[PDB]
Amino acid sequence: ETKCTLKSFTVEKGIYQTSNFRVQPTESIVRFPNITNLCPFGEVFNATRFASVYAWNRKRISNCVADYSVLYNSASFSTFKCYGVSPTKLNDLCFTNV
Amino acid sequence: NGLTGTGVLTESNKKFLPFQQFGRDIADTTDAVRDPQTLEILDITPCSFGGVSVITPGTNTSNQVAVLYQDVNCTWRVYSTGSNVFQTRAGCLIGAEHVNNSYECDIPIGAGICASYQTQSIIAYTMSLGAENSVAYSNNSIAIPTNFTISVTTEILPVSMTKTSVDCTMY
Amino acid sequence: IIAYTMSLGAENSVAYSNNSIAIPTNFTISVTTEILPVSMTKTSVDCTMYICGDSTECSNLLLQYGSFCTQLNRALTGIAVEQDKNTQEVFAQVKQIYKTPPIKDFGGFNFSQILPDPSKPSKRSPIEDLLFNKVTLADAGFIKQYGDCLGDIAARDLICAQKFNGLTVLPPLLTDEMIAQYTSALLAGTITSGWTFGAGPALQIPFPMQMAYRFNGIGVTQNVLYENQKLIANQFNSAIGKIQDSLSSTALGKLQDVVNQNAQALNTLVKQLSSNFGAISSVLNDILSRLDPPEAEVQIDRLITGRLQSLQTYVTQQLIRAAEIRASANLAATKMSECVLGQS
Amino acid sequence: SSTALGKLQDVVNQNAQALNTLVKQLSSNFGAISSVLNDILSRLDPPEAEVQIDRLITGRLQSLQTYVTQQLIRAAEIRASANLAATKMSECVLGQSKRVDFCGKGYHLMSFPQSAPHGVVFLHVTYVPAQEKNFTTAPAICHDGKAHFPREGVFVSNGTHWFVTQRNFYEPQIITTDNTFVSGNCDVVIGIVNN
Amino acid sequence: SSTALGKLQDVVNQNAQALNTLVKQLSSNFGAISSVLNDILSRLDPP
Ligand SMILES: *[C@@H]1O[C@H](CO)[C@@H](O[C@@H]2O[C@H](CO)[C@@H](O)[C@H](O)[C@H]2NC(C)=O)[C@H](O)[C@H]1NC(C)=O
Ligand SMILES: *[C@@H]1O[C@H](CO)[C@@H](O[C@@H]2O[C@H](CO)[C@@H](O)[C@H](O)[C@H]2NC(C)=O)[C@H](O)[C@H]1NC(C)=O
Ligand SMILES: *[C@@H]1O[C@H](CO)[C@@H](O[C@@H]2O[C@H](CO)[C@@H](O)[C@H](O)[C@H]2NC(C)=O)[C@H](O)[C@H]1NC(C)=O
Ligand SMILES: *[C@@H]1O[C@H](CO)[C@@H](O[C@@H]2O[C@H](CO)[C@@H](O)[C@H](O)[C@H]2NC(C)=O)[C@H](O)[C@H]1NC(C)=O
Ligand SMILES: *[C@@H]1O[C@H](CO)[C@@H](O[C@@H]2O[C@H](CO)[C@@H](O)[C@H](O)[C@H]2NC(C)=O)[C@H](O)[C@H]1NC(C)=O
Ligand SMILES: *[C@@H]1O[C@H](CO)[C@@H](O[C@@H]2O[C@H](CO)[C@@H](O)[C@H](O)[C@H]2NC(C)=O)[C@H](O)[C@H]1NC(C)=O
Ligand SMILES: *[C@@H]1O[C@H](CO)[C@@H](O[C@@H]2O[C@H](CO)[C@@H](O)[C@H](O)[C@H]2NC(C)=O)[C@H](O)[C@H]1NC(C)=O
Ligand SMILES: *[C@@H]1O[C@H](CO)[C@@H](O[C@@H]2O[C@H](CO)[C@@H](O)[C@H](O)[C@H]2NC(C)=O)[C@H](O)[C@H]1NC(C)=O
Ligand SMILES: *[C@@H]1O[C@H](CO)[C@@H](O[C@@H]2O[C@H](CO)[C@@H](O)[C@H](O)[C@H]2NC(C)=O)[C@H](O)[C@H]1NC(C)=O
Ligand SMILES: *[C@@H]1O[C@H](CO)[C@@H](O)[C@H](O)[C@H]1NC(C)=O
Ligand SMILES: *[C@@H]1O[C@H](CO)[C@@H](O)[C@H](O)[C@H]1NC(C)=O
Ligand SMILES: *[C@@H]1O[C@H](CO)[C@@H](O)[C@H](O)[C@H]1NC(C)=O
Ligand SMILES: *[C@@H]1O[C@H](CO)[C@@H](O)[C@H](O)[C@H]1NC(C)=O
Repeated sequence: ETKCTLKSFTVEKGIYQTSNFRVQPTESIVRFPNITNLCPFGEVFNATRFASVYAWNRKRISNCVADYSVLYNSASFSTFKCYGVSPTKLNDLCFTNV
Repeated sequence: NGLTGTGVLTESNKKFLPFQQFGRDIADTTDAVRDPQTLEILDITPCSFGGVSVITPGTNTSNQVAVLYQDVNCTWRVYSTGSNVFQTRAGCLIGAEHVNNSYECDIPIGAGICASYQTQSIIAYTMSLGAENSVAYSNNSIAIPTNFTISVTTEILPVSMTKTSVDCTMY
Repeated sequence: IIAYTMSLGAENSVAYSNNSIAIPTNFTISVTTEILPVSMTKTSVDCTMYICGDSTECSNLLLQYGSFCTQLNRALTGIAVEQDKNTQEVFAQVKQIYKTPPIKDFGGFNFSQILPDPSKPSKRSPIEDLLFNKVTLADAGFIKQYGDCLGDIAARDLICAQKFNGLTVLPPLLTDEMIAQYTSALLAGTITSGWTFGAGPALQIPFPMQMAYRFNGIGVTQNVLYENQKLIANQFNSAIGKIQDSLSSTALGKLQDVVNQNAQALNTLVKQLSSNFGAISSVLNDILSRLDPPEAEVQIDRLITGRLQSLQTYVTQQLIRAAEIRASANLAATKMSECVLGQS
Repeated sequence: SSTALGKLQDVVNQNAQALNTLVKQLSSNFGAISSVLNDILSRLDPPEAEVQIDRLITGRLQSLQTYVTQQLIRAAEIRASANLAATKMSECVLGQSKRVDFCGKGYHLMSFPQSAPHGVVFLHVTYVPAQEKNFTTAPAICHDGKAHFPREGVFVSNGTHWFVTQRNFYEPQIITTDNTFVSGNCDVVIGIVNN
Repeated sequence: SSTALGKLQDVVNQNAQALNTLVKQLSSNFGAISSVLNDILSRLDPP
């Protein structure tokens, strides 16, 4: 460590500070709430009749599981853009006010 | 709940209001969390802690070293245990043999303790302040010199350093 | 609340004439104190632990700024060894540990409040003990174990908050008992040998005769001392009693300001970890989760730059303060050689 | 000629190390895609190469700033050292100093300067007493109900006879009325002796 | 009364020059589109 922080192969007599004492993690744990149902993917994206834009609808999404892979064989999109978050971390987070 | 991290989880005494899930310290790092299944509060403490120093007699003489763990008290969070474990008010020193003598400081460990490459091995000792002396003081005794010596000593003092200039655009 | 013009001092007039002189007929022996800072706290910083923590992505991103951390630590180690050099120039002037004999016959002068107390664990003097309790440090020892602050004891104890972020305080080379031994040797030499132990071998001389030499040095004949010896001894003893009194009563502000400044600097470093520096958050774990590598790297870069400049500011101000303490320690060494080892 | 001037070599070493550290710090990306301006300016067009060049400019500017600040601090220290050297030149070389340990250990006699690379060396010639000897002493001498004090010396006794000598060199002499002066009678001085 | 106190005038000169340099350094873009906050805040929206 000292040879490498000195950028030399020779060390001269003395005492040298090295990095703090590190401990490596042994396990990995995940703790999500107890949720069983799946989110209403088929009554939001598969509705029969939508609303016009001047009186737009607003549905409340409560305690459910967000599995958006179930849509992979039912509908294509052609516009899908996220803003506060990357699309590769959608099934690894919990969302508050949906 | 999506918040990732690393550390040690322990049972807590903090008590959250029902609308709270995370707890933050002054540096704004998350240090407490409510478990989403058991609803119990946990403290999150970091994992790395404690300074480390390495004492070498120079690698042009030997690759023996001693290691000072400045936050350990052995009577462990160490890389190795070997032999010659010696406790100091500066930490736990591993790899150096404790002796009872006292010399001038060679490599200062700290808190009054020095180390040196003697007999080869590495030894650790308490530094000596100097030779002890006593003056034959009485209320009617004086000491007068009868000879002298002419002494010549050197004293070195820096007076200048190198004058440099820099071209921003070129650098 | 009142506002006024400050006064410069009491007005006085000298009765000057072309054939008038004023001659003293008595004297007073005065004892005064002078306080001088000699060292400050030696600190060290782990860049990786301060800037990144246990983040491996941040630590890999930081490898473009390793020269800056080697530079910071070089500066801090320079300061750290300079502190020990300071203490050595001030206190280690003589390398013979003189003891004072059990012959406490010093012509009537009483040196009991400044001479070592063998009834203590240390061998400090009553005066040194009174001084030791008027300066409150922040580190009672230098071994704070991991298990000792594990839980919420961290971030409620400022020292564990500093330690979990890579900020270490190293212990001084000379313990307080060694410094007390040095001052004890200086006192013993100066009261049993006068000013001769600073120029070569210590040559004993009765105290009364040394005081007569020192009276000669200021332009007063020796018979003035020898004929007023009891009065002079009593005045000296009373003045020393006045010192202890005043102290034990009520300060060492110039020595407490150093401790306060170092502690405040470290704590300011710790609180500056709550700045966004123009990023979306100040926590690496909120960025690394909810953002993917290539577009989290911009935020982590902002945080890295901010925290690096924080460390740089700290090190610069520490260098400036160390220069000032160096000047103070040089003055103290000069005063030790010229006022204690001689007569000025 | 045997075997050093460490305090004068440290200055050279520090300045050289500072300049070389400046040179190696040109290999930092500072958060850009590369540390070479020619890899950015080729493979990238002006408006979107300007962001990278801005990152590099900021980094290198702060590198220069750090260098200049540390140079200023070091120059202050060298200034203090040079002021001390000028004081020593005027007070130890151009005169004789009474300040203890200012111009060497002992009693200062004289000093000689020698020039060295980036510094000065002083050779301090001092006087060190040696071969001391024990004597009995007294503050005053009582002769005719009068107390006699030495003029510029101290009263010593070889065991049987009393002499007056100078304090820094043993040179005993007979106590006369030209060595001493009278003040008062023999009732106030504490350790007065008869002679 | 004839003809100086250069060492005392250099202090005044240095302090004045430092303050004036601070004032002129308000004309730097630092890599932005302009050095005026009112040209940025007008023609550009918050985020
Ligand atoms: C979440 O589910 C777990 C089981 O999967 C529940 O844990 C039970 O808790 C009760 C306490 O009232 C225990 O008696 C059971 O033994 C637990 N079950 C298991 C398998 O450990 C938990 O209660 C659920 N969450 C909530 C809020 O009810
Ligand atoms: C290492 O731990 C020991 C004890 O756990 C610390 O010292 C105790 O100190 C008290 C005085 O304060 C003594 O009366 C006890 O006999 C000591 N016990 C032991 C086992 O040492 C010690 O301070 C710690 N290390 C350091 C250097 O601080
Ligand atoms: C001055 O006289 C004293 C008195 O005898 C001498 O000092 C003692 O020397 C012995 C042996 O070295 C020690 O054990 C004592 O501790 C000393 N101090 C006392 C007895 O108080 C001393 O050697 C004489 N000095 C010279 C220069 O002759
Ligand atoms: C004072 O000390 C000097 C030594 O510094 C003595 O001179 C030495 O005497 C010895 C023996 O006679 C010789 O071997 C040396 O050559 C002499 N030294 C020099 C430099 O000449 C001198 O005798 C001492 N004087 C007294 C009175 O003791
Ligand atoms: C020395 O003599 C002078 C001359 O009388 C004294 O000083 C004057 O004192 C009066 C009253 O205190 C003042 O009003 C005058 O202004 C003083 N100065 C003069 C008259 O020039 C002084 O008190 C004497 N000093 C001592 C020690 O006795
Ligand atoms: C010189 O001043 C001292 C005081 O410092 C005088 O001694 C005091 O005398 C008074 C009255 O006799 C006593 O109450 C005090 O106790 C004495 N002080 C001490 C410390 O003993 C002394 O008389 C003065 N001398 C002259 C010639 O005026
Ligand atoms: C020197 O002064 C001290 C006072 O500080 C004297 O010590 C006191 O002595 C008395 C008598 O034994 C005790 O009752 C006190 O408890 C001591 N300590 C105090 C008052 O703090 C000492 O006796 C003096 N030395 C000489 C030789 O007279
Ligand atoms: C103290 O010194 C005196 C010198 O004045 C010694 O006395 C003389 O010694 C010499 C030689 O022994 C004799 O010739 C003289 O007659 C002595 N007397 C005088 C008046 O000169 C004396 O011996 C010394 N004492 C000691 C103890 O050394
Ligand atoms: C020094 O000499 C004087 C005078 O020669 C000695 O004086 C005697 O002192 C006592 C006590 O005061 C008187 O009772 C005598 O009458 C004095 N005699 C004379 C002749 O004055 C004095 O004792 C001597 N000191 C020593 C230590 O011997
Ligand atoms: C809705 O789902 C039905 C199948 O249940 C499917 O036939 C229909 O095409 C879907 N319409 C939309 C807009 O998804
Ligand atoms: C250390 O090694 C170098 C090269 O091998 C050599 O020149 C040098 O003299 C060695 N050190 C000592 C103290 O001999
Ligand atoms: C070293 O000092 C200790 C202190 O108790 C003593 O017990 C021992 O005999 C001495 N010699 C050794 C152990 O080398
Ligand atoms: C010196 O002390 C002795 C005790 O041994 C005493 O008899 C004598 O009177 C004292 N003399 C002086 C001058 O203090």
